[PDB]
Amino acid sequence: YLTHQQKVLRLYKRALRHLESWCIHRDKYRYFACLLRARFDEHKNEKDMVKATQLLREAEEEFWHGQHPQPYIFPESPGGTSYERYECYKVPEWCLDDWHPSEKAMYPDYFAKREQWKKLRRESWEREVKQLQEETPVGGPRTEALPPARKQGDLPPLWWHIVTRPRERPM
Amino acid sequence: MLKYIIPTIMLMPLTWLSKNNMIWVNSTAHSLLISFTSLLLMNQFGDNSLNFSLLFFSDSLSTPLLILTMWLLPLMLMASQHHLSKENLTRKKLFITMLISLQLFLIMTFTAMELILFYILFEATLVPTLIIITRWGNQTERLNAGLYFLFYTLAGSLPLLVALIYIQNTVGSLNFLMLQYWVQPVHNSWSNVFMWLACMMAFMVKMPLYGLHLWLPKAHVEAPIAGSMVLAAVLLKLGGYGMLRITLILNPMTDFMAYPFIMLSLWGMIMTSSICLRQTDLKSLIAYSSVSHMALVIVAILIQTPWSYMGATALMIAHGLTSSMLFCLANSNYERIHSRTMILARGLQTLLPLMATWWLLASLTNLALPPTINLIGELFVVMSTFSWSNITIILMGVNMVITALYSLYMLIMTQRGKYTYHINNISPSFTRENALMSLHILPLLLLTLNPKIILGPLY
Amino acid sequence: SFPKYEASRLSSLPTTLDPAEYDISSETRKAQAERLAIRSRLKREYQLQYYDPSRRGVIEDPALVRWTYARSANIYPNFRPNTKTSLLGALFGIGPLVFWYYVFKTDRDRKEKLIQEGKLDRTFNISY
Amino acid sequence: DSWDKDVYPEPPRRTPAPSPQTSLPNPITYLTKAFDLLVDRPVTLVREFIERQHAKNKYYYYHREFRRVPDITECQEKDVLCMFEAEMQWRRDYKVDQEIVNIIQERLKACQQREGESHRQNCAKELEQFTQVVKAYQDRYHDLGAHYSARKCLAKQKQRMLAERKAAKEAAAA
Amino acid sequence: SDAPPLTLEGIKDRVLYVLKLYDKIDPEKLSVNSHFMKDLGLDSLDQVEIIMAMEDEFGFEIPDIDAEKLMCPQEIVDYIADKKDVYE
Amino acid sequence: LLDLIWLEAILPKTISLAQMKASTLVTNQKGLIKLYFLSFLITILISMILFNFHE
Amino acid sequence: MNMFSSLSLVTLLLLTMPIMMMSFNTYKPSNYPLYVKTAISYAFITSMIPTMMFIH
Amino acid sequence: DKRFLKLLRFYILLTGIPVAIGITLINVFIGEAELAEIPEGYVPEHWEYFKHPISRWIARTFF
Amino acid sequence: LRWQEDPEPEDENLYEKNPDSHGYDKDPAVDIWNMRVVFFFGFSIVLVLGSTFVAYLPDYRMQEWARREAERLVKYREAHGLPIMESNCFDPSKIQLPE
Ligand SMILES: [Zn+2]
Repeated sequence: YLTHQQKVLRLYKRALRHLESWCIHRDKYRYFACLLRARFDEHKNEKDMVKATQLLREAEEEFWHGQHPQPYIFPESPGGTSYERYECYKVPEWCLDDWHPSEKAMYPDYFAKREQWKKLRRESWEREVKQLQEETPVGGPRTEALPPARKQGDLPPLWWHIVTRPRERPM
Repeated sequence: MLKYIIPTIMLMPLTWLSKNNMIWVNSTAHSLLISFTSLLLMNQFGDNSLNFSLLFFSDSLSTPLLILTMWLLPLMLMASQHHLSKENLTRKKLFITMLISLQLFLIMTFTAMELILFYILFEATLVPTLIIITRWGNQTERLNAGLYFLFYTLAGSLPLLVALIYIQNTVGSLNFLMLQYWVQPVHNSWSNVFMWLACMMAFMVKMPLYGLHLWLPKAHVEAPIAGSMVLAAVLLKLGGYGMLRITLILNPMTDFMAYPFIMLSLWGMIMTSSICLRQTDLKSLIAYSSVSHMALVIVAILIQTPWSYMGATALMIAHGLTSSMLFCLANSNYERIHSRTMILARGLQTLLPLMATWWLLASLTNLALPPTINLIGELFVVMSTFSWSNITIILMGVNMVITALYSLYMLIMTQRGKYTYHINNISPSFTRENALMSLHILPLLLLTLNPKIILGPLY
Repeated sequence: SFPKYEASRLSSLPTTLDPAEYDISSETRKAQAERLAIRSRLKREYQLQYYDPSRRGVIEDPALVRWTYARSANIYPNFRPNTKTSLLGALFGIGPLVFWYYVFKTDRDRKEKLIQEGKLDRTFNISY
Repeated sequence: DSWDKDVYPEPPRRTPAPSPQTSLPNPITYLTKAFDLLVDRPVTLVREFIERQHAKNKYYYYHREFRRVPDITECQEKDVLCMFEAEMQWRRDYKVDQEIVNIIQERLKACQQREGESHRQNCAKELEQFTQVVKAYQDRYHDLGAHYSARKCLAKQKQRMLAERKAAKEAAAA
Repeated sequence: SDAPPLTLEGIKDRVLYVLKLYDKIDPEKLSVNSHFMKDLGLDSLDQVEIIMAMEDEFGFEIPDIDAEKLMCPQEIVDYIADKKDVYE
Repeated sequence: LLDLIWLEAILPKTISLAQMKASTLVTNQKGLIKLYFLSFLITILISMILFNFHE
Repeated sequence: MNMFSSLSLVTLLLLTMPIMMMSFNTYKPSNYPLYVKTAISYAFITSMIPTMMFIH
Repeated sequence: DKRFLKLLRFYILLTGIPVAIGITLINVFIGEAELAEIPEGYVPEHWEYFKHPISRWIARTFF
Repeated sequence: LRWQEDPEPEDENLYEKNPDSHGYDKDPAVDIWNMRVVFFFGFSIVLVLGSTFVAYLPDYRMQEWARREAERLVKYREAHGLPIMESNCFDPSKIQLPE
């Protein structure tokens, strides 16, 4: 979940982004950008949590009433005009295992070095499993954060599919 | 028909006497020569049909069905090579024998001149089909599927046996040629109402008709690949062939007895097409699409117009090659991911480029994209049903909209999108699979150039 | 001033306007922390197979199998012929069939009557 | 030459002569010459070469003729041998009449395109011949059903003759 | 897409260039490791505006889960490098 | 509602259920000679009193 | 008419030529985008000859 | 995928080209027949009521 | 355990032992010959030659004859002033109405 601090910062980022859409021009955005900041300062250091949550609750409703119906969205952000555009070009690395030997003859250096990564992953798997069994509580993990490599020569647990992922512009 | 019956029988000695490593090659090579020689049945005349002997005759209706029937035996043997690779030698040869037997009973059924002979062979197809479903299925539901496929057919078939024998005692013969000249109008009475039901219920359980179709989503889904192909390609068309023949001696009673079945079929298209939009199993989606397509055949046959009979014949041939193609495509995924759920493997166009072209072509023919013979057959039925009643255009039109939805929903869900990350055994497509699909679509697209050879006797 | 938001089955209540989010008590904290435990526990079981270098196949998901089973094979054994099902099963199954029968019977009777009287135009109708 | 003119009539052509009233050259006139030299002439040479080979190995094919046999009206009930030949003859005549409706329809479709904006008045004769042949075809072949036969066509004719005969009785009633 | 590829030095220069143009940051003590909270006397509201100026610089959003976890210009440089496949 | 519940419950299931019930009655027999032969007597009487098979 | 008819069909058949050559692979890649453009460009001039005959 | 398309192309053209070449020659150096009235007292065979040579060959040999 | 049963045999990948596999069989010799029979009879014979045979069928169901016959009758009918098509298919000189 989100503490009271986070729920206020997130409301602050959204308000400026939707405020930017209404203003369009850069000079006019700066004007109301400062006024919006001021309203967040005069209550910056309120002490009563109940009043603090009251202000946040009554600010969201104002935000909802005044939100732009069609806010600006970055091209590659969720809902943008370029979101997931290149998911059709992202092929996983295991697809190269099935290449015909004739094809691999055209990339000897690449497939001479690809085998080194495969050997590295294969040798380091057994240790990674141990690093998690001993460092995890009796029942099971209570969070999704993995532990780093606590020794030299050992790679972080669960690194293959976060390191070898397809590039954001595969082609 | 001895030039086709006897060679089919010789496929049995060939399979058993061949080497251990050449059963699939000898069976597939000679099953393609029998298919090649089946084109000689195309010697049809505008006035008269071919009447080889007292037993067997072939006309413009049975000829295309024979050619399709003799063209699936090679394809069924190609599709079955993989999932029977680690199988005992003798059981593989018994499996091939069952398919050969099924063809033999099928090329004698479509040519039997005497209706009771047509009945014996029409029923003989249950035995090999039942054994294929129950012995070489993969799931637990294959045993419960055979009973449904067996007792639904027999429930309506036995009443047909009594009705046929009654007709011979009255008329004096069952030879189909004689019944063209000795047929008499059916007087309207409670006795003739039940002779109409008995003479037509056996065939309407095999189409299948909506309401009586519960056996099909089980048998097609739970059968092996070869069983599904013949079940949906040639065995659903025994009902169509029978009705096109038995309706000769049921006039004029068919003019008012057809109402309950037309409404079931017209309203069954929409119910079954809608069911496809919410199917989690990919092989079950294809099965429910056969019930929706075969409901147009039922309406075309029951209204008895020259256009409808032409449309029904084309639809049966077109649906035979399209349903079979879809079953093979789905099985290709099954042999890799070992599951039938449609949402398990996605984004297969980025992993199997050329296999996504077959999916597109199969889907386009399914939704009747012109000028494919699917559209020609489906179009002729709508033209005839419009003259029957202008209001049927609403129901036919809505079924076209829903048909495109599930045809493309199947394509988008499985081929497009993002691939499943954890599935890393999707190997490149084999030459067997690519050739297997190419022997479905190519004949299906070549028939558009000369459609008259699949348009039936009324052409 | 600010009209109240009225949700629907096609327009869910925004999380920022949800009263249940602001009322944070100890019991919810343990619940929210407990849900993250199952989610984190499930993730590790999936990850110990996803990252396995010798694994080549499909990681069977029991959650998916239960979904398909509940939709196909678990319907009838958990069905009872009560009033809600019998009425729904009648007006959805038999209702439409009866409605369409009279729509076609009435239309064909009217058309047949005209043709006998010769007052239905079929001047160029030779295709049927 | 390749088709009898009587069955497929063609009104005489009337091509207006060019009457230029400008100095600018007509591009079509140059293209017409450039097309004849580059396209028409080389095509003709090939056709002449092929047609010479045909004349060396000429052979003929004939048009089958069917002599008349007794129709269904002369056949005893339940006599398969006599009905069979009477039925086959009827089916051969059904096809011929279908092509007649095509030939007349082709005339009506050719006239409309040929006459341009004046088709409404200049194709009156073609339209009338189409409205009569269609009526004749409809009477003898409409509503028989998918299982049409000589017996049902005869059954339809006799019913109509009864209505026509019964029309006289109530028509010559005064 | 015909655009020039990014570089670690190029990313770092642009990250600092924006900070040098923030009034509440004195350029004299601005360094690639200057903590925004503990080494520059800035609060979270200002830190949010920093991210809102970085994403408008490179034209890609930073989710609020990760935006509120970067507390130094070098970290922002690493974040962009990870999300753009910049390696040398 | 239709394909998985009612169409199954108005033909396959109900017909199948009746045959299961009819099989239990015919087969659930105590095996006693005294009670099988007492049934022969009832058949002979009914055949003569009701159905008059003896004339 | 010998020209109006011929040039009217060649316009349609010309557009289908790149499709046919890309099925039997009787061509070369890396120039196909420039191959399709030329076919459309040449199809435009051939279609004006029938159009001029209509205006005249 | 490329290999399969090469095989499909090869085998279709393996007998496709001779058929195209064969059909072209038959239409050039043999050609079709000419419709003529039946000579009096002459009974044509069943394969002399067809125009194209290949149609006549099919009727004579198989049908 | 409840019985002695073999473990599930992991699916065999046909490309590991033969990257040139056509997918028909594990034996390279049999596999190549299986592809040639299917591709030759399937495509080079049944389809290519089957299409040619169908293309040149001898006047399927006498449709070219019917058109040719109708030309003769229309020429005769209009030349002699008779109706192009009659509304009675059978000569009424040989019909006896019920009463
Ligand atoms: Zn498998």
